[PDB]
Amino acid sequence: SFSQAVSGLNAAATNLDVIGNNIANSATYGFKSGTASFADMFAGSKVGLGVKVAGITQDFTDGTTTNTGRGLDVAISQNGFFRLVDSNGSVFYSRNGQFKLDENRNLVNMQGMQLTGYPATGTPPTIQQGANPAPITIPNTLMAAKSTTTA
Amino acid sequence: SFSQAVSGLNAAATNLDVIGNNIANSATYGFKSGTASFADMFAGSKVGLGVKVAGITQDFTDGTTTNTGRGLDVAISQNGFFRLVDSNGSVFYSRNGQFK
Amino acid sequence: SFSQAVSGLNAAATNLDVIGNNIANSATYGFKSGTASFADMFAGSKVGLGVKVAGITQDFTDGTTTNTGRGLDVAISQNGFFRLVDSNGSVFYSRNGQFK
Amino acid sequence: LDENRNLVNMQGMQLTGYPATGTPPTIQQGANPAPITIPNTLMAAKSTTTASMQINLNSTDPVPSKTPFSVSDADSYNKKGTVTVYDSQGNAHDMNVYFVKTKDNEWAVYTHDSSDPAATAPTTASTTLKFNENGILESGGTVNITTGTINGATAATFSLSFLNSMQQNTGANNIVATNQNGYKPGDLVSYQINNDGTVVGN
Amino acid sequence: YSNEQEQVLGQIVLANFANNEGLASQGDNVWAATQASGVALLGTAGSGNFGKLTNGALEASNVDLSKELVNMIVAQRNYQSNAQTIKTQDQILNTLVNL
Amino acid sequence: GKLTNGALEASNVDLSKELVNMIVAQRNYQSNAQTIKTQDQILNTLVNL
Amino acid sequence: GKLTNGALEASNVDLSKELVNMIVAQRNYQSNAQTIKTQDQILNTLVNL
Repeated sequence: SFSQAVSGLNAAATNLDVIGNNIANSATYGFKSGTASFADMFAGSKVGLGVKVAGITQDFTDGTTTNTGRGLDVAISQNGFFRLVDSNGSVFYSRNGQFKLDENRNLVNMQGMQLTGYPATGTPPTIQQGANPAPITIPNTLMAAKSTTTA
Repeated sequence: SFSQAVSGLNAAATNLDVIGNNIANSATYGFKSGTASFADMFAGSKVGLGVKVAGITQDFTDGTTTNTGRGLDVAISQNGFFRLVDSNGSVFYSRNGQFK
Repeated sequence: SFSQAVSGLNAAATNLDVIGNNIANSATYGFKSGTASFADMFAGSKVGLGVKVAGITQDFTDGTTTNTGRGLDVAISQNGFFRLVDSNGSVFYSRNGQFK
Repeated sequence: LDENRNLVNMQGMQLTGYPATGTPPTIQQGANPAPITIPNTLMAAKSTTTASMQINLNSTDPVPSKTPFSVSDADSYNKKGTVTVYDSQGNAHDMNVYFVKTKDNEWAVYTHDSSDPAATAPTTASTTLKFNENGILESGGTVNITTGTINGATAATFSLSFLNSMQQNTGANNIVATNQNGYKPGDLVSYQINNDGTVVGN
Repeated sequence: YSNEQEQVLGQIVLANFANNEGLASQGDNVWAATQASGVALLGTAGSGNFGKLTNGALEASNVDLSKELVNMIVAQRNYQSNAQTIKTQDQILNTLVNL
Repeated sequence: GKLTNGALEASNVDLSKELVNMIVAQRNYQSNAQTIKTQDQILNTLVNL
Repeated sequence: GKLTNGALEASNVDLSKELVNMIVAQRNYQSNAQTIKTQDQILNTLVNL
């Protein structure tokens, strides 16, 4: 007859776990605190059989912007995320602004994700919004000389 | 269990330690301030696992060029590093402009 | 939490820094007075979040015109800037007239 | 929200509510309740049909010296304004309405199309407004004004109302009330629920 | 460059989903799309429902220490409160088995 | 960059900035400890029970 | 590697990491004590019939 009683402990532990997770990840810039969501159960006849967990919901509301300087860091103030790719080619989403250039000269975060964007093609170079996203790189090569045509 | 908390506790200590060093390193000539960056974890379930330090990051802005008046003293102005080698022969790069 | 208070702390420290820099630069021959400008934050809620630094604004009033007697030196009377190019490239703009 | 933009609780149980129908959609109190959805489809252009504008007039304004009506002459008329109206394709048509005084307490109104230079500048008076002794208008406020056709877009016809007009000396002419019932096509931005229970989307 | 010329190498693409709360965090502070979340719905940071960015700025952790500390005390008491039910169920069954 | 002669780099740290980060990190530390206090407390009640 | 005169190497122990590990170890030690008590009572009933 412990089924309803023990179910509360698991929910209480899970609720305590989420609270611990939120405070453990303090000061993390790309962090989004979650929240517990419970649900009762009734399978018999007018006797509560315990509790359930419906999943943790994060708080998507934006935080406070901070001025850290640099140039490889951007912030988002409302709806909109970033799109990132890995070595295999999977698509990941995050709101971390921390970026760096590796020896391959790619826009990469601290973990190894390649920032993606619309490639700039054409002469003169321009950004087309109808192209498939491509990793954004900064080559060391110099641009070729331009023949004057319009003055 | 402790996993949701103790790791963060450790993280907290690191967040303090990186500050203390900066407090101690407030008199060195070639120092660069450092902070920490963290990241959460997720198991198969949708419950967090804690937090681990993603890594120590360092700032690379330029400090004030204090004038001392010694002949063999030089200070960089933008992106750049002096290059040094040891007795063994390893390569190192720095910005401390103290020479003898 | 601390966000509002620490943001105000940082803004006040920045303004004090600007004032100190203005005091220090009271002798350079091409300086322009700098001032700070701030703004507050407001998220989806109704309570305030703190203050940023909207930016640093330079003053572009023309100062006095000292007469030193040298020949290789000039001073601009109104809008206009000397255009200079160092070493590799880049086009910098200045107003100081001390010419080597 | 669900995968297909449906309001739903945490357990996958679809929410219910009042179905919304009409142009513009409204709430039917007697209609059969149906699941509430928030589609992201964009609304098309809405044609301009009803417009209103109230203008305050001055009783000590002298008659213009240059009697013939001119569009590029300042004193040829008294008041000029920009009336923003939209066609069936959402294009912005700004109408230049000109006020000119011919005799005591009588005004002649002109209509001009600014977004379409191909239109002819107005020279003859469109309609006449006659204010009574006390300055309260009695009739003649409904005038039909048509837009110009550009880039294969059908002309827009709307009825302009000069209702609730006064003539007492207010010093100088000023604009306080201007509105149109036609708006350009737009896209969904954000949605919220009011305390009355309806769902309103920006 | 040194030739007084401006060039573009790309733009930052933004993806807003038709349904939030469907992004399962994986590994580091990143989120992976799946069903019950919609398509990526790429776009630019200028127009659409995608907001403006700000270079040289970073978002905070959007957490409140005061809210978590007080919820910590409430969570502990609830966790101890259920333990009383187990203890009561233990004693109530011990008397029956031993008659 | 240019190499100024007779000059040395600064410490690149401004004490006013870390003197408050230290305080907020501390308060975070006792918050954690209260968690871990609660974790010890919780486990304590269950084990003695 | 290189050496350095007039200096010594520390003990490379952090009390921050040990204290939290000591708490965890104690509970683990407390916990297993329950199993002995549980196994003791579960056998006491059987012998007493």
